[PDB]
Amino acid sequence: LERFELDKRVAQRVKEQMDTNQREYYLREQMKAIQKELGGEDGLSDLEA
Amino acid sequence: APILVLVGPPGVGKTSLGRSIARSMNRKFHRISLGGVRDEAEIRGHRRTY
Repeated sequence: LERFELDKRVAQRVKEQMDTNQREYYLREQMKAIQKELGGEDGLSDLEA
Repeated sequence: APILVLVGPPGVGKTSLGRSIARSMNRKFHRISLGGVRDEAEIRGHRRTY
């Protein structure tokens, strides 16, 4: 029972960190969108190469 | 090897020099702006991201 309670807490931490990754993901989405809008594909992703 | 850079006073008709050698070599003479310009855009430029 105590193991299952700790597993539920661990799963909740995993879920909130997954949403943290999704938030930082939307940050990257916006940032890549803006960068390509300044010049396509982060300046054609050569600087990404 | 060298391509034989000149040294002298600028006063001659060096344009006509390039033309008479471009005639003696059947070359299509051009002129540019490379000296006196202080920016790498007439000489190099930079990578095509700006």
